[PDB]
Amino acid sequence: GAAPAGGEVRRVTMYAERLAGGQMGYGLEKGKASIPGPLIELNEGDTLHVEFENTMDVPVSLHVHGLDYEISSDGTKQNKSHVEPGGTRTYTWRTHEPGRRADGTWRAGSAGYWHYHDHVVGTEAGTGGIRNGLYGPVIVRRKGDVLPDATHTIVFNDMTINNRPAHTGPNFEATVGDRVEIVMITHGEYYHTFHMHGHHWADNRTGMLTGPDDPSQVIDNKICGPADSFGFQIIAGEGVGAGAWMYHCHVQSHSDMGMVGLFLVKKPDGTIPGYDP
Amino acid sequence: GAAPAGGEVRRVTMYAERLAGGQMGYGLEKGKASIPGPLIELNEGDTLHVEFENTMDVPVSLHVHGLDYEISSDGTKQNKSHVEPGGTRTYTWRTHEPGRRADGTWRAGSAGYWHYHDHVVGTEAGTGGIRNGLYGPVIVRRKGDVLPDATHTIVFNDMTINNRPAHTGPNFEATVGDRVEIVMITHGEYYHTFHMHGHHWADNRTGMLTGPDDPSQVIDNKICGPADSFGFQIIAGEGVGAGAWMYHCHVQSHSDMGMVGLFLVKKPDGTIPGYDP
Amino acid sequence: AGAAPAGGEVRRVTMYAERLAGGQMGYGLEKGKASIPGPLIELNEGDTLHVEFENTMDVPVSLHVHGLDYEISSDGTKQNKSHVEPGGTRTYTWRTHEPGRRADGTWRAGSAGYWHYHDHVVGTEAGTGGIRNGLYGPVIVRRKGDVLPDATHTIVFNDMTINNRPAHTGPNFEATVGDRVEIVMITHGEYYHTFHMHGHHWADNRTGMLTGPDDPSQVIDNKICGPADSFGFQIIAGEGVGAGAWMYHCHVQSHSDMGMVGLFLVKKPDGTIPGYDP
Ligand SMILES: [Cu+2]
Ligand SMILES: [Cu+2]
Ligand SMILES: [Cu+2]
Ligand SMILES: [Cu+2]
Ligand SMILES: [Cu+2]
Ligand SMILES: [Cu+2]
Ligand SMILES: [Cu+2]
Ligand SMILES: [Cu+2]
Ligand SMILES: [Cu+2]
Ligand SMILES: [Cu+2]
Ligand SMILES: [Cu+2]
Ligand SMILES: [Cu+2]
Repeated sequence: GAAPAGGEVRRVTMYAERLAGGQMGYGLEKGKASIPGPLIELNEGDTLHVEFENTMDVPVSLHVHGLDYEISSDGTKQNKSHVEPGGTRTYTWRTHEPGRRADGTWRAGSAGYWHYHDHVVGTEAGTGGIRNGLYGPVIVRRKGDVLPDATHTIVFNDMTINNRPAHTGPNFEATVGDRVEIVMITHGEYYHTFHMHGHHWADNRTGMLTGPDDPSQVIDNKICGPADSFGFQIIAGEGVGAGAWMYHCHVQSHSDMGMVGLFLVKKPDGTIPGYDP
Repeated sequence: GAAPAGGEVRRVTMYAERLAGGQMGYGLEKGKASIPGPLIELNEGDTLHVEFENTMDVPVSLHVHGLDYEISSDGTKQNKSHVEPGGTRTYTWRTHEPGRRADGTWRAGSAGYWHYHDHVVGTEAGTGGIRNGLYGPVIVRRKGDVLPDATHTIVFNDMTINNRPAHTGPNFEATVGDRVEIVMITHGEYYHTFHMHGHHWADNRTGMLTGPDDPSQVIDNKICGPADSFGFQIIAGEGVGAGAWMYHCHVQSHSDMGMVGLFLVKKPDGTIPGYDP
Repeated sequence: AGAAPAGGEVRRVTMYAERLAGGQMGYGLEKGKASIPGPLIELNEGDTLHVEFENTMDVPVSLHVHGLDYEISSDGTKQNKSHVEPGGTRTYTWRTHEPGRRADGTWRAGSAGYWHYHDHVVGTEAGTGGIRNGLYGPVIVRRKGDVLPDATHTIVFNDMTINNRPAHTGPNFEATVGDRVEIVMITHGEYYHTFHMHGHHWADNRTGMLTGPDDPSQVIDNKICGPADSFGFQIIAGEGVGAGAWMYHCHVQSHSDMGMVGLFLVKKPDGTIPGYDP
């Protein structure tokens, strides 16, 4: 199962809302904001019009990485493209396919693992908004990219995973053989290293080698810093079997302070050998 | 147009000089030192003889990354390849084309985005010299590489850009459609993440995909540490239009403290929409 | 030195965890010969390795590997009850596989790469104390046809140390001009680092050398790394640069200043190293 060629013009509503404990999040439905924000998926060539509403009492913005946007959708104070309290704005994201330019150079397409976040809450860099939870994933697919059975987003935000209390995962479940996609985003002040037990991926656009000629390093550990994003697909349990497979930041004190979760890979009967919570 | 094949013997004079406020810099002519130092450009195969003079009252050196040099041009005190106050020395850098070794393996060429810096001021690692401004860019081009309309060098040195006071850019100007080359160098104590608004590049040698078979990740954000260097070319405003396009370190406190500048992309008439200083 | 053959052998080795002087701990293949870093394990894709492991210490220890195939019983974690109690024995099994085309039409990557093993239970359930103490080592998995080196050297940036050594004590490595030298670079602990070698450069890809004229990988001499990262490469000693005492170091300025530096001593065939004067 593979992504089709893109070129659809899509529309969605998005809201920025306050959540419990001083947090803030994005959502597609009023009153249902989440941290991380909703996953937005596009095929190269698609256009997305985000009909955005700020329900909070502070100005907020939406800034996206990687995609094509004009200055009016930059989402910064510099370009007066933030949204006043209670205000509305349509942010527009475009994407393009790769292709040969007339001068013979190759223009890269938009495809990749990307993300969106606030750029105006607290500081002109969005330090408050990002700390509070205003971030989410974007995936742009190229025609023919393999589609996963499930997608999970892991954000290292300062010393938290997904703004959760320490030592609370999140955990993600799969069955042996599932094609599982991970989107990995980092935000805030610190560098991290992301590691998965029992699984590995290629350090390239899709996380999978294109074939026998792709020299990309195969890895299970990767250094990342604020606003980095990457992603990959794995076959759950491939060559290793079912089990509670931990993922964690590998900076030692970060793991000791709770930047750890479980990739729970189940047998067909739904059980997980050796896992006794 | 495009870079030709190299193989010329080139020469330049270089001086290390004190600048205002305890700073130090390299320059090609006496009294003309700059931070960053002068851009050196070579084609693979070229040899460069750097006729160097230390005009300061403390020893200094010149050490280069990536290029070929004999141990006598290492630029360290350990083999006495530094330059005493008032002294002169010729440092020689060579470069080579790619090609197959007699052992059957492929030898990479010298081409890339590189840099030179001091190795003896303050400590035998050059900590004081680098802090003071003794660093600059070197580009080595491969035959057939596309040539840019302009080149700009951005150095994250500790918590400054190009040793400038916080919140002073620098800014760079272009017109929509210009082919703009960025050289990005990091120095000092801290990791950083370089981000550009409105533009992106391939994480490979040139910043441009070689064609449809290149699997390199396309990015707009990249983690870097002391002495890392990379570069890329972008088409100014491609798919996004004119405007003041922010670049910054994405480590949140670094952006907030002033590691931010503007890529000012003008319409053909010279105006920048939505921008007034 | 030739090229790696196709794998598929079942191999066995004894490994011991032992205390070393000064609160340290290391792995070894023979009792009383533990080292930091631990012994280099080399496998060809398809090989299986049974590590007959014995913990000779008075505290629990484990063995956890990156990159290779292992079942949950060889995870080497307390949460999977695959640690080794004091005085205990356990067989840890690592498997490896070749690349190939899957049933779903996609390409499955092989196990080949520069990997590493380390403790996961000493001090904390992340192995923080064991890693600090020295319980880490390299493991290389080769693909059929990979070029073999004349020598392999392992450089571990563990916190503010290289290979747990006292500051300003190297290590140094020797080669002759033209030798094919393999470096395995591992990082552990709390800090990011940047590894730099004077006079030498490599491709930022699986093997450290470009596969040919179509490989677009960046060529570098400086690389940022963080805890549990591993990479490796092969260089031709002195290629285009000649003999000399070629420094390698972390390029984070305070780290170099505190002594995270060593020497790659490249000699001419007659043994000379121009200008070397320690
Ligand atoms: Cu920004
Ligand atoms: Cu972390
Ligand atoms: Cu692991
Ligand atoms: Cu951003
Ligand atoms: Cu150095
Ligand atoms: Cu920074
Ligand atoms: Cu941005
Ligand atoms: Cu350097
Ligand atoms: Cu672990
Ligand atoms: Cu370091
Ligand atoms: Cu150097
Ligand atoms: Cu690990």
